[PDB]
Amino acid sequence: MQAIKCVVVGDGAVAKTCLLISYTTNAFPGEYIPTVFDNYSANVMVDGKPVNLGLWDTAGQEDYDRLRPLSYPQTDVFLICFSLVSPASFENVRAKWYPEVRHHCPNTPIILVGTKLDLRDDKDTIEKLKEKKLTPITYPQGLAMAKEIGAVKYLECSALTQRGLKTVFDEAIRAVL
Amino acid sequence: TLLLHAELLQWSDKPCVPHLLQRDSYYVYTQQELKEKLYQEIISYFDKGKMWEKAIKLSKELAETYESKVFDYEGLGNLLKKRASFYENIIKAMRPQPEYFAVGYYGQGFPSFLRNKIFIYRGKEYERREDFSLRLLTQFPNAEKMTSTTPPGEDIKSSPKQYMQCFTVKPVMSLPPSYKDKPVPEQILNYYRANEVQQFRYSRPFRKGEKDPDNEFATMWIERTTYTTAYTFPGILKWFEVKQISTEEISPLENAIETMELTNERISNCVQQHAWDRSLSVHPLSMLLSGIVDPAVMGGFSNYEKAFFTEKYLQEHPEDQEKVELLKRLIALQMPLLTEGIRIHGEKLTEQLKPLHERLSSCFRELKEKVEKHYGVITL
Amino acid sequence: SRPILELKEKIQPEILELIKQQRLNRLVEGTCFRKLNARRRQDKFWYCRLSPNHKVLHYGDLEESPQGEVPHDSLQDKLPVADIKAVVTGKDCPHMKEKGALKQNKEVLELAFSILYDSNCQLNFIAPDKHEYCIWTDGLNALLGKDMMSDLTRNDLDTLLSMEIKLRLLDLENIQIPDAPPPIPKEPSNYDFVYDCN
Repeated sequence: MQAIKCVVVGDGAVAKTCLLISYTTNAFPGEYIPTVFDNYSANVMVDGKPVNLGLWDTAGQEDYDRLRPLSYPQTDVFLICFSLVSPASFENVRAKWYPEVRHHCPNTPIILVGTKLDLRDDKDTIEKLKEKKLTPITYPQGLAMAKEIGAVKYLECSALTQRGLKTVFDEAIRAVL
Repeated sequence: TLLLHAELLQWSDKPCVPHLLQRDSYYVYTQQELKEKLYQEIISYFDKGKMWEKAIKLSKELAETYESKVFDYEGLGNLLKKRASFYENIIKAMRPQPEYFAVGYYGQGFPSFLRNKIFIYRGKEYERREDFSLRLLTQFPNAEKMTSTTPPGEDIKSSPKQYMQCFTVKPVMSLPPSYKDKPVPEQILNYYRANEVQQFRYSRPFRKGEKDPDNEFATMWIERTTYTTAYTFPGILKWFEVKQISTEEISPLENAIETMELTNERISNCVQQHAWDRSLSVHPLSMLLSGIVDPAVMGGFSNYEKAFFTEKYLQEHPEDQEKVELLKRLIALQMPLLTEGIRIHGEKLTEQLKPLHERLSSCFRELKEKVEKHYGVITL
Repeated sequence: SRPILELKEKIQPEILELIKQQRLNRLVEGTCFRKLNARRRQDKFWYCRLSPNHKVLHYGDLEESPQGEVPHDSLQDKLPVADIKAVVTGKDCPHMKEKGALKQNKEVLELAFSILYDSNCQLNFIAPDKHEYCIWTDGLNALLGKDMMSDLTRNDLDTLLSMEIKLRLLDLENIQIPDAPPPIPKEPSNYDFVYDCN
């Protein structure tokens, strides 16, 4: 049997915790129950053998960078998380969530994920961002940042609709496989 | 199935009717000899079918027949040695729990039996509901479903272009007979948490109340989707219909009850699985306790105080408020349960857990005295 | 033969219909397809069966099966048609634009076909020869319900049309079809049938 520790790192302004618990909920779209707990963990196979999968919820708060550098050591993988239609999430990740995680452990498989892909092409939210002079992070932007850091895989899935979410986590589990 | 055939037979000493005299082989074939053949094969199945409970449950009266009629003392002894093997497998070997799905094929396009009826499906041990519906799409043409996960699709009750709907339903607990009073070890429970299951349910989170941002709790209602399966899981068929479906409801107090109940049951769960285990990672203890100490994303401590413990919910419910005192009881047994969590943490406590366990002791005794005064609990 | 050709080429419907049907049957039966650059012990044989339901594609990283298709829910049993945008054929294939280790050589340009589904992941495929490649893309266009782009398909259509018009024209031998169809005799305007119907 195997147990994987994964410190999920990303801003709380995007509320990736909803996505994470929804997957732990394995819910029907929009029918999950968010909770009061942190660091939601579970046990699901992808192939051959199920894994004690541990998704450490380090919220977007930067202050917790006092004991998140304890979470970085001895952690099997890491989930670095941003939103494709929240440009502030993009730059915050590349400035705090990408570098702090990268440098606390420059030797660990790292997976950049673009949240709110459903809204990356959302005409209303995109026209708001243009009115808010915010650039909708397209696939090439994340592709370039990934090849910049060489993340073991860069992804973009859905939270409210769970799309690619299961696949994203499947490659997350097979990452150590 | 083979049993069902043997079920027809009797341990009688004679070859009785040639109807059951099969066509694979044929000679005298006295009934008890046939049951003997059948029981050999059945037990072989169960051994390679991992269902050693059944294996033993038959092997008992098998040896009984041996001695009582034939004196198959060699067969007596070897049979019992196999029974010993089965028991050892039971205590030693562990078994996974298949995900369960009550499946609605909707569409006049389905055959008469395949239309508009909720078939409870015994999937594989670790099934993802998405891949399940995938093979349904492999199973049937017109790969399209209902997002009507809870309600039926009335249009596609009689429409062609078959639709579908599925979800991982709750495996309702088995009933270990005469074990409830008994501090039985876990093996019986693990063997019973997903087998011999006919009742089922799926979750229906609902928002019946004031949907304020912080509190999801005066609105949270679970319309549990109770099921009855016509036949045992496992049984002669992997899937089965639902023999009876039932919806439910769960009040903000009752849903607070269940949130804290799943909380505490998972605390106790990790604590106990660690208790008899010794080769265990302490990461889950960090998970549980780090999440508990901070009612972080929303202050579930404070959330329940505001939602039900405070006066406003007495305003909502003066007469039937004797359940928020039960929420007080829930936490008031949770924190002693959190205390066994503290115990297991400390006996498996390490250097980076040392600030963690510091926070554990500190803020936990904080919540202790807090419930003793602010939450109003009368602890043990 | 001008009226004859009018009569012949005017009644098309079923010929291209049956040719496309045959193409569909070809995809359903399927065979062992080729992966990309099956060199480092990679399966240049693996099957892609169009469903009996004609709704899933049984394509999966199956082994070197000289017989051809092995029937089971393949390693990728699903390929719904509702999302199949197209298939890139020839140089348009992403596997034909690869410049890395998977650079397809110059002998696979006609073996170039990658089904467009999900807009990002293409069933980057290689064919064993031109004709079945054209047939595969034909049947896929039949799933798209469009024209057939095998030269041999047009061969079949023209030859079936010629044989069919041949096998009708027998009775008007010794007679001619005027280019203007012969005048329709003025029917008795009364529907009155002195003798009963049929």
